[PDB]
Parts: sequence; C-alpha cells; structure tokens
Amino acid sequence: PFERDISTEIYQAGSTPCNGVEGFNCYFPLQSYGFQPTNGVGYQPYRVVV
Amino acid sequence: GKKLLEAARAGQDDEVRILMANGADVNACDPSGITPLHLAADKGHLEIVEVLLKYGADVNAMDVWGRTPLHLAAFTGHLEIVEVLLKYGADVNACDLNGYTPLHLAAGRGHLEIVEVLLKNGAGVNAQDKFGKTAFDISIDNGNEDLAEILQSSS
Repeated sequence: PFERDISTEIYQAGSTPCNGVEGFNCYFPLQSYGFQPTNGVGYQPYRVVV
Repeated sequence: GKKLLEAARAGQDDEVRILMANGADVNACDPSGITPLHLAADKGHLEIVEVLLKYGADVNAMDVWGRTPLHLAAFTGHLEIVEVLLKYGADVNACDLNGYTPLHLAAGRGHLEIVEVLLKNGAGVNAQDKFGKTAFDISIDNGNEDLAEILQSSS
C-alpha cells in the first residue's frame, strides 16, 4: 500500500543471466498497449484520475 | 490448497496422498497459477505425477507465462514424467507467451530422448516461435550435430 513499482530491468528466474543476451527464462520488459480501433470494453481504454 | 502445493514442492508422497484424499482441490494454485503438477514436473517427482494423474489432475496447466507440465518435463529432462503426461493425452503443440513449443525447449536443452518421444506423438517439426525460428534453428544455435540430424530426419 502506497508504493511505486519502478522496474527498469528484466527478470532472471534461477539460472540464465540476461545481460544483453537472449535469455530463454529472463522474459522481457513491459508489454505494449493494444489500442484497438473499435471494440468492446475489453479493448475500450479509459482515462481515470484520483 | 497451499498445503498440497508446499508438500509437492517438498517431494512428499504420503502427505500429498492424504491431502488430496482429504478433499482438497487437485489444481490448487498461487496467484501465479502454479499447479501441483507444475512443481511435480519441475522437480522430477515421478510418484507425485503418477498420483496426480491417477486422481485426475489438469493436463493443461496454465501459469502466468503459459508454461505447461510437459514444457518443464522437456526443460529439466525428466524421463517418465513426459511419458505419463502424454499418456494422459497432453497436447503436443502448446504455445506459451514466448511461443516456444516444448520441442524447441527439449532441442535447446540437449534432451535427445525427450525430443524423440515427443516426435513419436506427432510433434510438429515445422513449428515456429514468435521470432519465426524453429527447433532446428535453436539446435544449430546450440551446436548439436546429432540433434540436428535427428530433427532433420523427420522433417
């Protein structure tokens, strides 16, 4: 509660370092956003403020 | 639920037998979606896999990344886990988020017997990943001549 997730790097599970190499378990950074042209609420983005 | 997962992670036979005979769900998972069969195929507990399949565990375990028990069977190099799971009726062309087929993992991990036993099931040699590469490309990246020969023989 009241914390920021700022992860400017990539995962490594237990074995494979992924420092500039294609790691099969290192995954990859955050996936992008699918701004679909005209679809349902599952693809209808919303903008919110607090 | 969590007790079964922890006991499976600990490699316990009678404990999991009693727990799943008590009435606990066979497909209990954490928020990351780790099934007991997932850990069973991870750590190579043959009796655990046998007990789960006899009691009716899920054959299509789906975690956050999309890994399957047969995926870890090919990754870790476990002999009879993949055999019993394919006897259950496991899919051979399951694609995870990375699009890595179990055959690709087995080829890249140097498990010739796993590659062959999946090939007997009707494995798709012409399967492609998210980058368009096949098991042959990963194998030649890994520099396995015999694996390349056995993969090209059925292609």
